[PDB]
Amino acid sequence: TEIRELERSLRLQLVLAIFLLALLIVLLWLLQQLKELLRELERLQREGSSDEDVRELLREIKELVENIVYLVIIIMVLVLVIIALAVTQKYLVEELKRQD
Amino acid sequence: TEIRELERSLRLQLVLAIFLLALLIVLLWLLQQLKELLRELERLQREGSSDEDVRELLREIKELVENIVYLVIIIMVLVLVIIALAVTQKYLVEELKRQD
Repeated sequence: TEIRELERSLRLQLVLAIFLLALLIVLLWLLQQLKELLRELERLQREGSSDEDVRELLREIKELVENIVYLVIIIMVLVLVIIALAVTQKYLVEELKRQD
Repeated sequence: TEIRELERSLRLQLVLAIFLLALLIVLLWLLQQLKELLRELERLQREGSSDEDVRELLREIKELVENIVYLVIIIMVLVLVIIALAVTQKYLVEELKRQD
């Protein structure tokens, strides 16, 4: 009856899996922000703008990619939390099926 | 005893969660490929290379971001599969706890 524990564990994974999905939607938003800036970067090069104009925009793009990478690493860590909960549940079910 | 089903469902989530983690590692590899190309893009602008040189590289960067986005969408769909398995398991445990 104690293996209550599976429900609680499942309550966590479902909320945390939803948190991943939200983080992935943020990640798409950030990737869509690259599409915008890279199309502007093209336009500056098409226009023949200055090295300062292009460099400024390119510095902004580099920052954005670093933010994207940090978000991705956070997502990977959260996935490892979700994997750890999956393993927990598998073991709980294994010990549960060991009963007559 | 049939709720066998939880173990099988958990077998799927654990393998699929590991597939997410692998996909996220690929996603990092692709984001690291942006860091390389954007640093080269800076160098071309620093050198004062031609519009063709920069445009070529920038076209490659745009393709890469589209590949990154498609991978992310695939990951989101796989997460929704994992969420659907989590919900399945929660319902199985709910019907299981409804016994005396």
